[PDB]
Amino acid sequence: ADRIELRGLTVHGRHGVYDHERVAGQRFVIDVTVWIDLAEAANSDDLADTYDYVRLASRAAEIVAGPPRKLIETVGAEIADHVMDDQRVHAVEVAVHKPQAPIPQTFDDVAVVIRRSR
Amino acid sequence: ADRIELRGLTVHGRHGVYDHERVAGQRFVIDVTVWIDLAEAANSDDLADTYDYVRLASRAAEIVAGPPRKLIETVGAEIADHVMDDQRVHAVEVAVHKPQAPIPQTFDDVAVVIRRSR
Amino acid sequence: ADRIELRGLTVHGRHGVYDHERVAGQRFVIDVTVWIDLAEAANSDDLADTYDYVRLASRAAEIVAGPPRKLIETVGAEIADHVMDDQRVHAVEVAVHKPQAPIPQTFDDVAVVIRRSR
Amino acid sequence: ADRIELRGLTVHGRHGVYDHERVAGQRFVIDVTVWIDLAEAANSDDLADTYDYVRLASRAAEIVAGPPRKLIETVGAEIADHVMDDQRVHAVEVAVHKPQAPIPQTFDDVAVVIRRSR
Amino acid sequence: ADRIELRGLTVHGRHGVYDHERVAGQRFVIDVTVWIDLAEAANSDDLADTYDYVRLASRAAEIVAGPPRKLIETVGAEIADHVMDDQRVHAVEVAVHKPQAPIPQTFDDVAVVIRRSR
Amino acid sequence: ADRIELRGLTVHGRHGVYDHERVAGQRFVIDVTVWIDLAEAANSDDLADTYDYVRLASRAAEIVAGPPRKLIETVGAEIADHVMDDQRVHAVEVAVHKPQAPIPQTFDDVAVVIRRSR
Amino acid sequence: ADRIELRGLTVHGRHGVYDHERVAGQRFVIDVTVWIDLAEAANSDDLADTYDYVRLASRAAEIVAGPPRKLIETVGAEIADHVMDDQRVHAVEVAVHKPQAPIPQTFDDVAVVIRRSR
Amino acid sequence: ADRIELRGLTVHGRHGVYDHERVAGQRFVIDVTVWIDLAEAANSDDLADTYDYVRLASRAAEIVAGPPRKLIETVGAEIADHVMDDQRVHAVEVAVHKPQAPIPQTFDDVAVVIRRSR
Ligand SMILES: Nc1nc2[nH]c(S)nc2c(=O)[nH]1
Ligand SMILES: Nc1nc2[nH]c(S)nc2c(=O)[nH]1
Ligand SMILES: Nc1nc2[nH]c(S)nc2c(=O)[nH]1
Ligand SMILES: Nc1nc2[nH]c(S)nc2c(=O)[nH]1
Ligand SMILES: Nc1nc2[nH]c(S)nc2c(=O)[nH]1
Ligand SMILES: Nc1nc2[nH]c(S)nc2c(=O)[nH]1
Ligand SMILES: Nc1nc2[nH]c(S)nc2c(=O)[nH]1
Ligand SMILES: Nc1nc2[nH]c(S)nc2c(=O)[nH]1
Repeated sequence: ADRIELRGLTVHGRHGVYDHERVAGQRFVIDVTVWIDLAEAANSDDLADTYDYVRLASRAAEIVAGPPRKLIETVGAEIADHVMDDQRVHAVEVAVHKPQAPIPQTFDDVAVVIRRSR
Repeated sequence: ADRIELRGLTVHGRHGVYDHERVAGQRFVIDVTVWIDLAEAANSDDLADTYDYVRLASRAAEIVAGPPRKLIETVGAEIADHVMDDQRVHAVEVAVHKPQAPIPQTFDDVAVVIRRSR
Repeated sequence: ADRIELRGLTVHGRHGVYDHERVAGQRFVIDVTVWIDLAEAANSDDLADTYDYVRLASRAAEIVAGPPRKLIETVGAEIADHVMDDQRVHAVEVAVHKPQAPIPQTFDDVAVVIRRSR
Repeated sequence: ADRIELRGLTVHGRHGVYDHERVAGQRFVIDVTVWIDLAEAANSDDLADTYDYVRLASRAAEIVAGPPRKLIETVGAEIADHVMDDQRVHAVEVAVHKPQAPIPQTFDDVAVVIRRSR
Repeated sequence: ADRIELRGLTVHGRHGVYDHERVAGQRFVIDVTVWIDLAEAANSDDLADTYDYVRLASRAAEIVAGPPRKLIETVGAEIADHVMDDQRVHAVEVAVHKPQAPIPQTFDDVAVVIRRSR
Repeated sequence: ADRIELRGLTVHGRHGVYDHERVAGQRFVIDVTVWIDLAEAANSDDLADTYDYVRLASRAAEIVAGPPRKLIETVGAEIADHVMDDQRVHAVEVAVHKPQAPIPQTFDDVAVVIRRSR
Repeated sequence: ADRIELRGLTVHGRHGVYDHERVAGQRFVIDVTVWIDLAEAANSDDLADTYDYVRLASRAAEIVAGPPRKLIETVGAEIADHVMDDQRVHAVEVAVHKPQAPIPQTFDDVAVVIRRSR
Repeated sequence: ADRIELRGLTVHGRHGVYDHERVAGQRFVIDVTVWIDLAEAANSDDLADTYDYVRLASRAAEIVAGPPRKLIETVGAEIADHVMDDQRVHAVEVAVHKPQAPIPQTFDDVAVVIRRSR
């Protein structure tokens, strides 16, 4: 099927298991992939016939910026829940990246990806 | 099966739902992936036996540069339509990236991917 | 000489010459370089003896997100003028990047750099 | 299902078939992908209900830093073995990258990916 | 199953449909992905029990550097043919990238991927 | 001092010493740096008081896409000479990159930088 | 003049002004530039006649990983002071990057550069 | 002033202090910068009136791939010394990067820069 892909949505947040993570918070990066039939929207060229990526980005960002979760799993589940509330969506993958996570090791990124589908 | 992959085709355009997007326009980036049997072309080493990526790039670019669509969904559908008119193609994915989209949030990219297959 | 370097401060703003740019705004990316003697701060290990990079980032961001200017020159000069209130500062160089500027050509970046010094 | 993705874990090691590789060693880069149901952890927001990426990174790094293997296949199998010892994990992919491998040719990366599943 | 991934193998060549491409030639970039069971090699830690990526890189590079093909399809088929001559290999994908291809448009990369499997 | 920095202007052209380079042409990448007093423009916020970066990009691109030169030195000098018609300009530095230049060695970039000043 | 350039030395540390930063620490990235006459070393091809970049990296890393400082200025000055014990060194410039610094704004990097010279 | 800039010339070599480095060798990356008056070449558009960047790349590569030196200082000085045979050259700066150098710390790059001038 077709898909809408949002990549690199960068939002300051305070999610974290440990107290020290919630004093000042850190950078979070969100990807969203939405599986949805896009044929109708190419016929109508009407935004109402697709899933608006402007609303998706603002909603995703507000969740990330909101009151902190312990787990990024829970942040990703809240974003995925939002996407599936649109009955046209077949499936969604939400990647919550925590690239500044406190890990004593040298690494590029750590993330969870929450998948949902009908 | 085999595939031809065009990546990062960068073309100025004016697509957009909102009037202000069509005054000066913005950068669009296209990826095309074509699924097609390539064994015959390796036997003949004859360009006529494969899907010419030179024609693909020019056709994709002309569509993107053409009169604006409201939706990038519609741009991607027009490119995908072109590819499937070649009876040898099994499937195609066209990614239309709108990395400068007007979104109040900080993000790397937003795109739609239009998939077609036999 | 000693310097403090802030790179890639990313802030949504509405600066621009043309009406179409004030509707939704666009991404701005700020670099600041501050020339300042840092020996005292290294001797004391006291934040008071250096220029706090948090103050540097937060104030520059407030300017960028604030009242729209027509020119990025004007934004850079405001940031630079405020930095030189700190009498310990020898010179400052503010780069205001407008990577999304509406230009019909394909390019990576456009920016102005404002310098001020004692 | 859901997944946890660790990327770019960078650890000095001495793995290698050839003696000269084990005198000083070289840079290794590890990716780990873990397939696991994350719904319960979003309900509880309890780290105990997910696979802790802090422990994963330290365990992966200790293996890579440990006494050398001849093959990076064997390093990847040891990491994958560790992940599957958690009964909640459905599958895992461990990529062991050896980007400095002694190869007379110019190349970006060489890696093995060890996959396991129930 | 498991896989060996070679990425970014960079080799000067002269492949091309058009005469002017074969006077001086251009940069080619090869990726190879090999699907093969790696469990035995982790048990033995014996290079003889896996597919040696040193030989793969040299063989791939020699093909690319060899007498020119008209099509990169044909270069990729020759590399893939080589890999499948090892009876242990389940499948292979060879990506031949021609990032400097003569295309009047602005683009990041163009490539063909030749897939083979048992 | 104050400057305007255009980076990565990307334009197809046919410059080159050898016949084979004039058949299809290749990618050129232009940087321009203009040294100019920007205080007045920041005071007035009037585009007329600075060097318009649109004029900078469009004119440089027209030169690059125009009559082929044998040397990139000649292209850079043309761009630089035209920029110094603006008497407010202290100096200009034009880098003409030829990233795709036919060289048998593997390299990232080759470029010439032309400077002019009062 | 002649110089030795170490870039991107990556070391976990616990420097920072705030208590929350000393709990788990964060990534620090060091650059060192050493101005030194290298003609003798090129004449002799003797490591003793130059500044050994292994000594440069290992000692800088030991400082970064060592007792936590409040300011990165203090870290940079320690590295620089120790480098100038070598009387052959004309000048040294140490950049201490704190890419993960807790700042509420979105930014790429923050760093201080300490310079010392005869 | 005017200059010619070659960046990222990539050549396998066997330079190094330690025996283990001469067995298989490693990647070296060369930059050359040549300060030279380019007005005449832009006037004539004659390759003879400038420094040919093909000669620059091919000769530097031959040195890098040639007899192994213990120090990268020695390699850089050889490249620089040969460049200054051209009496039109004001100065040259050769950077020899050893990105794969055996250092136990994690780092991006290590290099020496050799300068020569009239
Ligand atoms: N999978 C997972 N592991 C974690 N460890 C810590 S601390 N925080 C987390 C987290 O948010 N998710
Ligand atoms: N999916 C989608 N959403 C949009 N929102 C706006 S504005 N424009 C678009 C668009 O072109 N596609
Ligand atoms: N130097 C300069 N030129 C411009 N052209 C436009 S439009 N906007 C600008 C600008 O903000 N600065
Ligand atoms: N597949 C594979 N091939 C190799 N060649 C050498 S040397 N070392 C290796 C290795 O660790 N894995
Ligand atoms: N698919 C494909 N199309 C091409 N066009 C030209 S020219 N050369 C090629 C080629 O090698 N492969
Ligand atoms: N400096 C310089 N050298 C060249 N060699 C060739 S071919 N073309 C050029 C060129 O355009 N400039
Ligand atoms: N210049 C400077 N400013 C800072 N602000 C904080 S918090 N930490 C620092 C620091 O380490 N250096
Ligand atoms: N300056 C410098 N230091 C080194 N240490 C080793 S080992 N090799 C080198 C070298 O080639 N140059």
